Amino acid sequence: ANTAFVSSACNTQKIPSGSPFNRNLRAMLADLRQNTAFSGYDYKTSRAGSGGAPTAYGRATCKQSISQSDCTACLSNLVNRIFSICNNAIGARVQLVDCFIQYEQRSF
Repeated sequence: ANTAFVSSACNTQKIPSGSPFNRNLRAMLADLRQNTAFSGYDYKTSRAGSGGAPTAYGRATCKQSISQSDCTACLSNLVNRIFSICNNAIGARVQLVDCFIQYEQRSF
């Protein structure tokens, strides 16, 4: 998939070192990545926090014109960069040419 970078908006506030929100966030993001191409190329999900971490609320979309396998390839690629693109923010939007991930500690 075209993985080239297009746009981002980041949260000015970052996830604390060792914070438990890292785990539910990434269980969350794992669902997006696994399930998006098979749930309409645009799909939302959420994971509750443990140990005082807020719920993680997520969204992922994919360019309707790419294959399902190609779509999970773009999302995996994006999950790999989104943490760099926004410096461990507690919230982020990142758009790649063929796919998009949003995540927040609040439903959106």
